[PDB]
Amino acid sequence: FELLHAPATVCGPKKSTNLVKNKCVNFNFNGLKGTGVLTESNKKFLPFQQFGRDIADTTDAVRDPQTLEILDITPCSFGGVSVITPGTNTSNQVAVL
Amino acid sequence: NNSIAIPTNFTISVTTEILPVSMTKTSVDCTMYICGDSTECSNLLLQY
Ligand SMILES: *[C@@H]1O[C@H](CO)[C@@H](O[C@@H]2O[C@H](CO)[C@@H](O)[C@H](O)[C@H]2NC(C)=O)[C@H](O)[C@H]1NC(C)=O
Ligand SMILES: *[C@@H]1O[C@H](CO)[C@@H](O)[C@H](O)[C@H]1NC(C)=O
Repeated sequence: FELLHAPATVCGPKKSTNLVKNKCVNFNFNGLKGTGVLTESNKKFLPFQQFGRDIADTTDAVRDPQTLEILDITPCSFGGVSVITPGTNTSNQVAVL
Repeated sequence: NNSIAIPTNFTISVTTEILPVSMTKTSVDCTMYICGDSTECSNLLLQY
């Protein structure tokens, strides 16, 4: 069998859930597992094309196996956290950036 | 032995010198770069 993702005729016995968009979810599209926000995508996929990759060879667009709908995958929001403190001697109050 | 060149006029010349003073401040997220969303990869990276 050929494991590189493509229109997959053969799949295991997995019960599909409903497709939920615009929320940070774990997702499993035909064995492709990830975490992100799925949103409607304007990318136009050729029939043999089942997913899209970015410059890091990371899947950034996917095609829904049921509805054949193109979905952009965006990483769930993340960032750094900085703590502004006057100093424990001065006070225990802090601010969070 | 006895010849000197003396300026009889002048030019007010304005030139430019261009100096970089700062570069872009960049931050890198350890886990998100090495293990983007794989929790197992994050757990493995914890040992390093
Ligand atoms: C010193 O140089 C300046 C130019 O840098 C001379 O002024 C020029 O004189 C000519 C002829 O009189 C004019 O056609 C130009 O328009 C002048 N230029 C400016 C900017 O004024 C000046 O005459 C020179 N002085 C001496 C004593 O040679
Ligand atoms: C003057 O200059 C000439 C040639 O540049 C040189 O031969 C001579 O020695 C100089 N004068 C003196 C006193 O040295």
